[PDB]
Amino acid sequence: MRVGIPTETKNNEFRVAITPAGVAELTRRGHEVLIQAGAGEGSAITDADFKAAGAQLVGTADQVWADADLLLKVKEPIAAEYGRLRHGQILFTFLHLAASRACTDALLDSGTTSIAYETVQTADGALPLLAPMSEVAGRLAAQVGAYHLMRTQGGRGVLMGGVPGVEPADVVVIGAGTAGYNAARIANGMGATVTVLDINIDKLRQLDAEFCGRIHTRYSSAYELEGAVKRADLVIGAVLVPGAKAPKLVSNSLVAHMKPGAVLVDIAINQGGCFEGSRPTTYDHPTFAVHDTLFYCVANMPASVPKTSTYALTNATMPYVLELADHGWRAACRSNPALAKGLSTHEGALLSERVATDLGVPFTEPASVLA
Amino acid sequence: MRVGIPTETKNNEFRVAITPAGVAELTRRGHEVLIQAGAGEGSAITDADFKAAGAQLVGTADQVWADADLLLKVKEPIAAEYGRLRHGQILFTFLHLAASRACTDALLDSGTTSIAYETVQTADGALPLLAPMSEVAGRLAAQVGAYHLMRTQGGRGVLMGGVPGVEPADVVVIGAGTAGYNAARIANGMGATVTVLDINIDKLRQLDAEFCGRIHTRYSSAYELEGAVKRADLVIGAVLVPGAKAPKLVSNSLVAHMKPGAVLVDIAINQGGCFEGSRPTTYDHPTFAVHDTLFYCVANMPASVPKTSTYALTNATMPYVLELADHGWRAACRSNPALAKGLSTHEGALLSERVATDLGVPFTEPASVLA
Amino acid sequence: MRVGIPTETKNNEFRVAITPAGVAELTRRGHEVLIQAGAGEGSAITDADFKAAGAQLVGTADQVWADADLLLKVKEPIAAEYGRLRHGQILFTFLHLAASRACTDALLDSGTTSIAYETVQTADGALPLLAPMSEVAGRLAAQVGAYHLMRTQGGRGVLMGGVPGVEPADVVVIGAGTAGYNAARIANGMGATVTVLDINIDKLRQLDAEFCGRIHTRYSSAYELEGAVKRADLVIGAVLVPGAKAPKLVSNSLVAHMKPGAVLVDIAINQGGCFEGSRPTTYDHPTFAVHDTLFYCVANMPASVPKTSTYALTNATMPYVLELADHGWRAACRSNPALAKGLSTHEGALLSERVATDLGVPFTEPASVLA
Amino acid sequence: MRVGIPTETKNNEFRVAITPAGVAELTRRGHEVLIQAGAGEGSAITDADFKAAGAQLVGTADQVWADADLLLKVKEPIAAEYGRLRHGQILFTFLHLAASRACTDALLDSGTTSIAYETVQTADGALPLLAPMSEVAGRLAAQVGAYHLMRTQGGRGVLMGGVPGVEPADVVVIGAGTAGYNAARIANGMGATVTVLDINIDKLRQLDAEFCGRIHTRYSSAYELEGAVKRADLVIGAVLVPGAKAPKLVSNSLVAHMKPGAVLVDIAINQGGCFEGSRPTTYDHPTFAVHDTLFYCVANMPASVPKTSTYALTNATMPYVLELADHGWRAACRSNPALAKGLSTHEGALLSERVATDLGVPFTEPASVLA
Ligand SMILES: NC(=O)C1=CN([C@@H]2O[C@H](COP(=O)(O)OP(=O)(O)OC[C@H]3O[C@@H](n4cnc5c(N)ncnc54)[C@H](O)[C@@H]3O)[C@@H](O)[C@H]2O)C=CC1
Ligand SMILES: NC(=O)C1=CN([C@@H]2O[C@H](COP(=O)(O)OP(=O)(O)OC[C@H]3O[C@@H](n4cnc5c(N)ncnc54)[C@H](O)[C@@H]3O)[C@@H](O)[C@H]2O)C=CC1
Ligand SMILES: NC(=O)C1=CN([C@@H]2O[C@H](COP(=O)(O)OP(=O)(O)OC[C@H]3O[C@@H](n4cnc5c(N)ncnc54)[C@H](O)[C@@H]3O)[C@@H](O)[C@H]2O)C=CC1
Ligand SMILES: NC(=O)C1=CN([C@@H]2O[C@H](COP(=O)(O)OP(=O)(O)OC[C@H]3O[C@@H](n4cnc5c(N)ncnc54)[C@H](O)[C@@H]3O)[C@@H](O)[C@H]2O)C=CC1
Repeated sequence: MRVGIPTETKNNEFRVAITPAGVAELTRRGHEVLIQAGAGEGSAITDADFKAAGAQLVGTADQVWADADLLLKVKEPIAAEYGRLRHGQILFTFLHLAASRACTDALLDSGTTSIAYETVQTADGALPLLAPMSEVAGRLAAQVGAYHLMRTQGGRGVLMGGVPGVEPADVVVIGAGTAGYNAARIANGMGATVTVLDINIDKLRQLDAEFCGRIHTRYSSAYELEGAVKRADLVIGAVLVPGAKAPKLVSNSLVAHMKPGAVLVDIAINQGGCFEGSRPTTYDHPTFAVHDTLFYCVANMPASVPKTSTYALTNATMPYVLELADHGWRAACRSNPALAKGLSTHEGALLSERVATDLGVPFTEPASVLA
Repeated sequence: MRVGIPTETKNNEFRVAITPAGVAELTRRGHEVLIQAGAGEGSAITDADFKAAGAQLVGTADQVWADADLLLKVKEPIAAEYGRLRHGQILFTFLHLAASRACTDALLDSGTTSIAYETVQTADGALPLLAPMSEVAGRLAAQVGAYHLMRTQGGRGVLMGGVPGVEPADVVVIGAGTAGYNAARIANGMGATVTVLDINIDKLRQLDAEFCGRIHTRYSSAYELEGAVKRADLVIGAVLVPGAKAPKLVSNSLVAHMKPGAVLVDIAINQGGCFEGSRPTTYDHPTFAVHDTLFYCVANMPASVPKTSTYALTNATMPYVLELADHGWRAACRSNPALAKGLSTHEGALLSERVATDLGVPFTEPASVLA
Repeated sequence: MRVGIPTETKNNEFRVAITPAGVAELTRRGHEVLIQAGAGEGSAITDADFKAAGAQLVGTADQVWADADLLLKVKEPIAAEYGRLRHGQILFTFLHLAASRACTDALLDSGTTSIAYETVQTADGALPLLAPMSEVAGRLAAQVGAYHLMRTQGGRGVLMGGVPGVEPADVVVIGAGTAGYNAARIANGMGATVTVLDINIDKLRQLDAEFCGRIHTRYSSAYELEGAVKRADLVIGAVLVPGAKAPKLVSNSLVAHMKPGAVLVDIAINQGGCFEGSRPTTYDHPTFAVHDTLFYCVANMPASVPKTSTYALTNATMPYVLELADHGWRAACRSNPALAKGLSTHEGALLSERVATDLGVPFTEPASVLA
Repeated sequence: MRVGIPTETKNNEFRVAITPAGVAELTRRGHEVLIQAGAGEGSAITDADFKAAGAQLVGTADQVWADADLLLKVKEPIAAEYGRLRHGQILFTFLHLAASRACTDALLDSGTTSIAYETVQTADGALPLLAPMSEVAGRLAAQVGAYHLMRTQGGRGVLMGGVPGVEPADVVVIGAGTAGYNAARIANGMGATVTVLDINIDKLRQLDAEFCGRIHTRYSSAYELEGAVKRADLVIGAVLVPGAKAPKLVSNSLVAHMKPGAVLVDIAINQGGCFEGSRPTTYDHPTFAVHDTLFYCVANMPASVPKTSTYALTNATMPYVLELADHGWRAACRSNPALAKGLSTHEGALLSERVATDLGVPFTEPASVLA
């Protein structure tokens, strides 16, 4: 089949959905790869590098979309991409539908087959394609939090790890999953006092073991959450129920009680945000004021470190890309229950139950379109 | 005596040279404290907080300078402050004269007694007043380096500590002193691969012990330095001979061989900078391009975290402030050889030998004006 | 000469001032060793073990004191021992005179040569004979603090290191010296949140390095001390100016603001105690209430672990014992400036300056009785 | 339904089975909560705090028992509570029936529905309601062991972590589960030399990884066990087969070979004890001599740190409490196989197989009374 990779068009989205090695593996298996010129330049993969690997370098975005049977993107389609979505085409990318009705509508109306990176889930309930992006996001969250805590950035003017004799930043991380563990670890590495909350005690028990008590763990009860946030120089929001709109855990009213110049980073923004006052920002304009605090809500965080994130992503996605290309979406999903869990849309039907309940929209069973 | 503390006027300089507790201790010992209104507002010390402690809150900068017997600043005097410097007044602040002729000339022409925070040196050769600022600078260097390595900041687009399976940033720190140790430690905390160079093997042996080999140490030979730099995603410049103009260790020619998008942070900028292509920058305009790299050269780095740095600084300086105010500069310097080593100017005479050799200007013996 | 070691008679004092190996080394050098029967039974050194090594096992305490030229004790003489002190005898033991007038008076009236373990001081200002006892005391402080924080002991009923999800004990250690470093280290080992204060920034910088920021360090300003204490579940008092009465750093008024059931351990009790409400307690009756808190003030803490402390002590003291016995106090002190600094009393003369100022009693120069 | 929480009456039992937040969540779901006055005072939850949350504060224990449909306790019923057990009432608490026939008899004769915290078991075989109590018990075991090792407590008089130059305590932990891992970790934190034995090599492999070899691991063969114990200053007994009477692993005969003053802490005492010579003690009288050793056998260890343990417990139990209250025991157990595994007694029938074999008493299948 034809596998197409367009240039990413989201704000400051420098990643790409495939690397030369993946292009070379596709063409070894007798597949046709088409790639928009420049598509990899943000990740420092040239058109030449792609050409060498076996790719057909095309001049226009509209051509890739129209030709490609399997389409590989990093981010969700945006407004100007809605007109590109076809029928009988397989879209494989991050989707975050629970967070956007306007996007979900487009995939349904065009009737395209779509599977979502972020809902591919292995038997043990782990999400192996979101994982490395959560990894990148958690780590960015800490340094980005550190940076915006500088007075010069409008923030409070506390240094992350203090210096001997002078107290370090107080960091609160909500969620002990991949993103939250990774944020806590970097922030702790910067010398910050870190507290992680979660409703899953096992997650905290893991964190208690790994850092031998150096990262504080609190059960995410209303009482403990409120107290932590009221105290925090920096709050990082990192919760998730797989493929569901984030719950609202930090109210605007709570934010009014916070230290002036506190920074809040809502990693969960891509799935709705878990702060009441969050709204999607972009790398160009990353922050906005709420009360006396600074909010940071970039939905494509990994985008600023494409050398790292492009390879982190594609290391994980390729085995799944190969199976789609080799066997087609129906057979691939039939042979892989983890791939199947990612099925989002097919011919005007929404195949995720969770996303159907969050949007208030008709759900149809996945196993029903797999026979 | 009268002890005056003006508002800082350097770019984004949010620090102050005294805190309430210091004001309170001065007034217990029967001293008169005068403070420019707003002088502490950047460090979140109100005029009221200062009032409460025993300070006379004055409306203008020109009055403090004119009244104050002992004058306490954080940074060196700048152009618009040159007209404030008097005779028979003691100036106590960061000076960095080896790096500025125009500043040094002003102190000599005004005929003012000046001691420099950064050349106060104990018996073991440590600089206990520079120390905490080096601590803050080192730690800022790492996070600031992390931030500017993001593609969105023009940098290379590598994440500091990578993510599992994908290589972390390569960080090279030149100098194993206070700043460099602290830079290495935060950088290493962020998951970066860190290499520290120094011409003092002892310093590296300390670093090798503390992190049990996790921070790489290389003897700063021409060979090892050039190889480290050529390989680095981020170079942090942190060298010092006490009170002397920095040596030029990284040539512009070397920088041309570096990875495009590499960031270079010259902590040593305040003492001339140890990169050949360095020039003083500010928090407003922190970075300039040199070849295909990005340079960061802020001479007052600690300014962005006054909540941390103001207290770090004043924790250290007060015991010395008290001795100056209690006994006057001549007796204080006679009783404290560590205070003495800070003597810079008195009545048109330059009293530091090193600063005299770096500027090519007449040196006069300190012990000669102390009798 | 004759070297005598009495049984310790202080409350629960299970230590002894010599071990078999030390007895054996004394007798090799042609010295006569006399030891009160049972003197080592608390440290599990039998009369037989002592016999075997070369000691004359004597039946009574009064005989040892009367015969012995050099007398080796662990603790200071107590009331019933005051009648034992002779002229021309060298007493070598812990003294803590700055804290007891009635003890100091006894040494002056008896006219005895006395050197104090705890004021023997090397060139770098370290106290190598107090050191290991501070080590034992610091480590005891943490576990003893842990134990008395249990509700069943009257304390607050918080567990030292919490458990995942639930906050650990908040421990505040005042002083970053030997005792305080060791207290902080064990406490932190137990999972407690530890904060160390000190007026010597260097000491905190060492602590910040060693535990890589995991033990919090605060500069011991009035502001920071009061805030730490008000917050602490357990405060450990560990300050010292060599051989001087402890300064009073925690007032009774402050203690009234503390969490009910907080425990306070004043390691410094032996030198006066650094808590205002402290008074010497014993192992039998270790704790008294002050306000809604519980105080622990045992002046001979190491006594409860003689198997550890006896050898810790004697490991350190022997080289000094040998020099005393070999050359006599006058020649030994002339050849060792570190031994010299321990001189306390000789023939009715108080030879420590600091102890003279704390007691308000006539001081006489050490070097004057060494010629 | 009515959910009742009596005051705990066991020796020094300061915990409570519910906290305000849990009371508030129950009353939100339309349930009636009754709480014996004073029931929470040991955990510092006032009657007022409970009232505010929505609880009906009742004066007497007999009323709660009689009214409550779901009854929440921390510990097992004791002699004076046997007369309180009703029919058609759900008891939810720690039970430890394999260890007490007299208790098991009462639940059977009264015919009460009972589920046990300690046998609630998730699919992966983990016991999530015992877990946090094992956590608390392990950590207490180490400090309690440290304390009783002091000479003054009758113990051997070795300090846990020694001091430089002098050997630390030798600690042997039998069982690498939750309690044993937590004991080893605290003891290691105190500087003790720790050895953990287990018949499950994976458990030891986990411990070998976490502490990177610093905690010694030995396969719990007869040979290795004997040798460790013979050498130990402190032995902590921490084994378990879920809901079964502990195996006897340390014979009285072995104890005769041990160092005099050695302390043995049998955490497993609540399930019979794994030391041959153990017998239930209480916080009032915690220890008894066996041979030349000191045994410590408190069955309600977590009781002395109720601030920690009450919240540790209820954090875990509440989700299960809510399900019982919402749906009743039959439906709740039907929807939750982990809840179901806790079923102990119903209408005169013993529903645990393990407890039936240990007691030698008729077992009846759980699934049989769930239809
Ligand atoms: N902005 C960006 O560029 C990126 C955002 N993300 C987002 O980060 C979020 C976290 O992702 P992961 O860490 O992989 O998920 P995860 O499942 O690894 O972690 C989420 C954790 O939050 C906890 N949690 C759920 N509900 C909670 C509540 N009410 N209170 C407290 N804790 C709660 C869960 O127990 C879970 O462990 C996701 O929403 C993901 O979409 C991920 C990558 C990049
Ligand atoms: N930008 C800012 O805001 C601040 C800048 N600084 C600057 O940071 C610099 C370093 O300060 P500290 O770490 O306190 O000094 P330090 O003395 O602690 O460390 C400097 C180290 O550089 C080493 N060094 C000297 N010559 C060298 C050579 N040719 N090659 C390799 N290594 C060499 C020395 O051996 C020494 O260990 C100073 O120039 C200081 O003024 C300090 C504080 C703030
Ligand atoms: N109860 C017992 O059985 C024992 C008690 N001790 C006592 O422990 C105390 C501490 O001993 P070490 O740790 O060896 O002394 P050290 O000299 O190692 O440490 C004392 C520390 O307290 C600091 N300090 C002094 N004044 C201060 C102030 N105003 N505020 C804050 N910090 C201040 C010093 O800078 C020093 O670092 C001594 O009084 C000693 O006699 C020692 C052994 C046993
Ligand atoms: N006294 C108190 O207050 C408390 C007592 N406990 C008791 O602590 C005990 C341990 O509990 P957990 O650590 O949660 O159980 P666990 O299952 O986490 O740990 C027990 C470990 O012992 C090992 N083991 C079993 N048989 C063995 C044998 N013959 N030789 C060597 N190792 C063996 C198992 O492999 C298991 O890993 C339980 O009996 C529990 O009831 C728990 C909490 C409080």
